[PDB]
Amino acid sequence: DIQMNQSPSSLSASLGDTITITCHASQNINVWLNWFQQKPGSIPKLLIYMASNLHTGVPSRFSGSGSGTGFTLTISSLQPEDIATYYCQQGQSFPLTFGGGTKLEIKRADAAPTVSIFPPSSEQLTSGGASVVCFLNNFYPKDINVKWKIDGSERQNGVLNSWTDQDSKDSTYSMSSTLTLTKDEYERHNSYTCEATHKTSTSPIVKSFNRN
Amino acid sequence: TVEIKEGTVTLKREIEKDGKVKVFLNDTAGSNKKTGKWEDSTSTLTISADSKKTKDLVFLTDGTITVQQYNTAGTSLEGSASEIKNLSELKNALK
Amino acid sequence: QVQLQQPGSVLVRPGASVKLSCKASGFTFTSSWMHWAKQRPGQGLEWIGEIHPNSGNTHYNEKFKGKATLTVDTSSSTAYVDLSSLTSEDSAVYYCARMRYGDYYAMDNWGQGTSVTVSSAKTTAPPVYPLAPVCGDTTGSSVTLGCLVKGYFPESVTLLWNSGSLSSGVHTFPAVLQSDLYTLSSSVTVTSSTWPSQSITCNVAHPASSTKVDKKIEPRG
Repeated sequence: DIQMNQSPSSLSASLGDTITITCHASQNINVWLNWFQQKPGSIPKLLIYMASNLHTGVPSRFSGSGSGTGFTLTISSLQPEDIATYYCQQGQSFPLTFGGGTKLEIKRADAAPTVSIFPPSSEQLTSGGASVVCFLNNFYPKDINVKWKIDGSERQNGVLNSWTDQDSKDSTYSMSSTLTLTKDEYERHNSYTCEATHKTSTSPIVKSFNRN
Repeated sequence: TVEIKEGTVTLKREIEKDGKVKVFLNDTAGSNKKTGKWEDSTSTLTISADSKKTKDLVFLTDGTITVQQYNTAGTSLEGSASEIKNLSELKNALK
Repeated sequence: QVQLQQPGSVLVRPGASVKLSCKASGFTFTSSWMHWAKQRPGQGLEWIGEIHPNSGNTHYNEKFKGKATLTVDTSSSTAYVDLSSLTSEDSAVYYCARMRYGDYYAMDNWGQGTSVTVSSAKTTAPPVYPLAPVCGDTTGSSVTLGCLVKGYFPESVTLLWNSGSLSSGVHTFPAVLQSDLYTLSSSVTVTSSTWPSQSITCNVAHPASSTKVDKKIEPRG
């Protein structure tokens, strides 16, 4: 029962760079190894079979080598469409096993997020509900903390955060933050703030509103 | 030359009388069909079922024949090779 | 060209069982080797097994032996997997693929995958709310609008702006779960000179509840 280990587990590289991804197996498998590519929310795609042969349709900038217990995938002149998770798989003996996968990210310069705050919609209030949402678009790196403040007082519970995968166009990330509370609660205060702390500023980025 | 037939599988073995044996395998079926790759360098005939390796047939000079099966994955040989006795035990290798 | 058709997603209760199909075309089915694999969110790929359609012979991954059973139907060129007494650990995407041997020995063609949910929660339609900016106009070079889709369980929902017309400057966020209910949102950014004179609408479709909605982002003031 062959175990496959990949290294690195994730990596950041610049466009045009040449990266390497290595896979190691528990026991000799001689050349029975494959490489697959999977883009976010898509299906696996065959890249290389029998550790070094290219599969039709695949750019020649991809190549693999090795045998025994070590195999490395080489990707030269990194392109924006290479943003994927890569996996190695041994077909030496059943059951077939895959490595943990290596996630690839394109490295770029820092970029402050463009923030927007939205008051509850007229309709949602007509049902006892009240959600305040804050979008934080096109920023980098991914790491970012969002904080909500009602009348200057922070709020922890009721917060729902979501992130998109890295954009292949500009290499940025976007994030949505939604604060849900009852209509009574909403109409008990008037100031709603959405603060964002990012590497791109010592002082936090702020956006809020009241009722007028 | 000798020609064995089992179902839709035809196995032909012939010596070119100067001391050179060469085995040919043919199957007429369109599904689960057998095919063979002959390696004259070791006088080994590898049988595949629908492109998947299954058994190795070594026709040595000693006159005898051996058969060994691949693992379920169809990549490597298992256990140890055995010697074929009669054509009743040889017709099975072609099923 | 080789094609493998699989249904998009299915909902099933705990303890119950489910039948997954994979219709093949583009090659000789009885002359193939079909495989199944599963992938749970961010966890990776696990191999389930292989079946030789011409006989029904199978090879299983011991950790699935009692859980999954592979079968086929030569007359309709379809492969199946039956999962019994499901649990939460069974929620995942299941893929069918064609393994080609010869000089390859690799699965070179995969199906789209069937997302499977094992929950005892009930199907609920979603309320879509329009997100228009706050009081006033007069602002730069762009303005951002939003659409909030809250309170639905039968998970996949499809969203777009202007029936697909407007597609540049869109950020749709992955839905998160909470109390057996999903919340999803989407933002669109346009020029200050196009809204609100040119109308913008988000269209929301939710297959499981057979819901279809169009919401016009009206200005508040």
